[PDB]
Amino acid sequence: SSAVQYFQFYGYLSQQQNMMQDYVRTGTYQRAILQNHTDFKDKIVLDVGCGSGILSFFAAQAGARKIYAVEASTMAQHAEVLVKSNNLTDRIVVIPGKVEEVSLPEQVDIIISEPMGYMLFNERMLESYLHAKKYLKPSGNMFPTIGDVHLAPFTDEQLYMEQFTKANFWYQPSFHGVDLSALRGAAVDEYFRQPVVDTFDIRILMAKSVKYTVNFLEAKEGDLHRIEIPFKFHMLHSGLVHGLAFWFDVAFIGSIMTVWLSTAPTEPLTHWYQVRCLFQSPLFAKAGDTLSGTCLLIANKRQSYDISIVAQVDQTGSKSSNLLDLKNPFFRY
Amino acid sequence: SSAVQYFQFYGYLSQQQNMMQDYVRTGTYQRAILQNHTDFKDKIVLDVGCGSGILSFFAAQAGARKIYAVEASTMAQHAEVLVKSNNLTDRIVVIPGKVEEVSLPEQVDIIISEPMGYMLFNERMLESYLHAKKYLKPSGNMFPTIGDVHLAPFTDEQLYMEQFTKANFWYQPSFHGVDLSALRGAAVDEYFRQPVVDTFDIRILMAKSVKYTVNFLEAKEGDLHRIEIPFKFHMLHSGLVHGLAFWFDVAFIGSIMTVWLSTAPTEPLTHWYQVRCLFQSPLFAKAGDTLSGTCLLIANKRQSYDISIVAQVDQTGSKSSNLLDLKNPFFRY
Ligand SMILES: Nc1ncnc2c1ncn2[C@@H]1O[C@H](CSCCNC(=O)NCc2ccccc2)[C@@H](O)[C@H]1O
Ligand SMILES: Nc1ncnc2c1ncn2[C@@H]1O[C@H](CSCCNC(=O)NCc2ccccc2)[C@@H](O)[C@H]1O
Ligand code: NA
Ligand code: NA
Repeated sequence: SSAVQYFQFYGYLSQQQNMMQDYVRTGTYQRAILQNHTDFKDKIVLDVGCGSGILSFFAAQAGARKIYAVEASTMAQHAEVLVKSNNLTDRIVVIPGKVEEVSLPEQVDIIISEPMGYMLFNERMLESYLHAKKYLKPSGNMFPTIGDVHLAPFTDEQLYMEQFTKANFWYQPSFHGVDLSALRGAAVDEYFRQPVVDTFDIRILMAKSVKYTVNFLEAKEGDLHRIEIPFKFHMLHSGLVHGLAFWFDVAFIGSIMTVWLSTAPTEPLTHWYQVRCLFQSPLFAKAGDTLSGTCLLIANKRQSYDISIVAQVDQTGSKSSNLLDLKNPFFRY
Repeated sequence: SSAVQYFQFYGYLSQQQNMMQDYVRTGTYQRAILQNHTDFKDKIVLDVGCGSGILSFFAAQAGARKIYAVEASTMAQHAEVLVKSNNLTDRIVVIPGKVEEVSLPEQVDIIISEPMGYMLFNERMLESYLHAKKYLKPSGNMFPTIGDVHLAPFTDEQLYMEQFTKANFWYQPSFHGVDLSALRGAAVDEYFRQPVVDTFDIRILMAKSVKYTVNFLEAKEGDLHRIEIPFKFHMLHSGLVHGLAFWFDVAFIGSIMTVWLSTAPTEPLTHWYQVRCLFQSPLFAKAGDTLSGTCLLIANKRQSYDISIVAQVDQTGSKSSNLLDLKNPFFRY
């Protein structure tokens, strides 16, 4: 049912336009494909979830002999219009349907896609990307090739305090003759369980990031159902740790060069922004302390993830945790 | 599946808070119940879709002997907390579940609810409100008692022109080596099929409104599957008619007085705003002409309506039409 809502959403030209207006996303994919044009020239390509078809056009710009553009939403009909209007019906073949269900007439040299969501994994499309390797020749490549999830402890009492302010409605002991205040705790708890999608000043980061790498050439679809990221941070700053900040990079590892698409808060902003998950209660750390714990991502039936975080300051034993739902993010930007 | 998404959405305190922050909505419901307190005192009440429970508290404020508060979402657990904290467990009974499936131990004197969506009918909750009359005594009442949908022709070339501007991305004949322009027509057509939720200056209205009344005491659940609203407008202004504007009123017809909740653009703004549906092409009308046609609402499987509009200027024969999806509104406010 969540899957019906997902494909309906991506069938709108307005949504495809929104994503295509991210100039870092467009420019980095085009650079990755075209700087590596020798990897595409005279090759067979699969574009998984082609949307508008623009990655298939970039593969054609690089001289690919045949591109299969697979799309499950009504967007497949719009991609076919662009293939005809750009005079590329000899080299781009649009296949309507799910990459899990369609028939390709041949194996491919390289798979291209944009399957990344918030915190890399949101919307679970990387599972369809990995599934598509059933069509990849043993010698074949995938663009993107690897994904790096970064997480770092942050300090931000303004974000922490806002969770209480947003619930101010429920604090009212006398609203049209009703005491609402018994729900203040539940309302604040609900806000704390929303991952925060926005950007921030890099100075809120209190330690160098921990990196978790997924190699898309090696990973199996089932690997992404449960993602466990242990961490030990070497604290560089003293203050309250309010939670963990997340971002991701992908690398396109070509024969000619490796091209990175970074969503780090040190890099130009993208439509992925960054994601912050609060602890239920902040932890005091001094520079030189270690903050250890685990971030566990469990895939759910709403095409998203439940996020379990636990952290302790090793030197004091101070600990906190949270359980968040990436289906219900707070868009704070 | 749409129904799962619907009940998940209303289970969040953040959504209930959003609705409860509409001071016209809160104040008008409280006034309707309490000015008519003699209708509630010592009576049995059913609150359909109680959310936070606040209408059940208003019924208790009016001296109701017993209130059954029915709620299908996880909000039922929060309403029960408020009933306990307000010391009303003797008079308010929270029943978790769908009003279509639960067991009430007795018939009720009056049904109260807030079942109204955009354009009155959006989200299809009025069908559950009417269903609940299986529990109403023959002598019983419903608050609200009637609903009036208003529609009027409007002139607004800024809104019409925006539909083209919003698609400017697809006009590009050279975007990273791709001609996008063959999709400009499809993108503009998609924007025209989105009902526009916003408010506007009353001077864009070119005729007195046509009123379509639903009497909730008489209406059957099945009546709302297909709603056909013929119209003939007596044009008061000369210019291009770009579409139809919609709003609604509900009346609470008590023994002591009738209280109105109006979402008209002459009245203080509410969270319902107003809704505008463009024609595919504008119609020139002069003052004294008549604009005739039909607005047809067909309920769909996404808890919303397909909106078919047809209109002609009687004096010229100029005609236009559109088919819109109220599931995909443009929030322009
Ligand atoms: N199992 C599946 N089988 C088939 N289609 C599936 C499956 N899972 C998801 N989908 C579709 O995947 C799309 C993700 S959104 C468009 C991304 N591609 C895009 O913008 N390409 C152009 C571009 C330009 C520049 C830079 C990057 C990308 C949607 O249309 C889904 O309907
Ligand atoms: N078949 C159904 N059975 C049971 N519950 C159902 C069904 N269909 C929908 N629902 C629920 O109905 C609510 C609509 S939103 C809350 C409206 N009530 C509210 O604010 N009351 C307080 C208030 C205060 C002031 C002014 C007006 C109202 C949701 O919680 C749904 O989950
Ligand atoms: Na807590
Ligand atoms: Na048209």
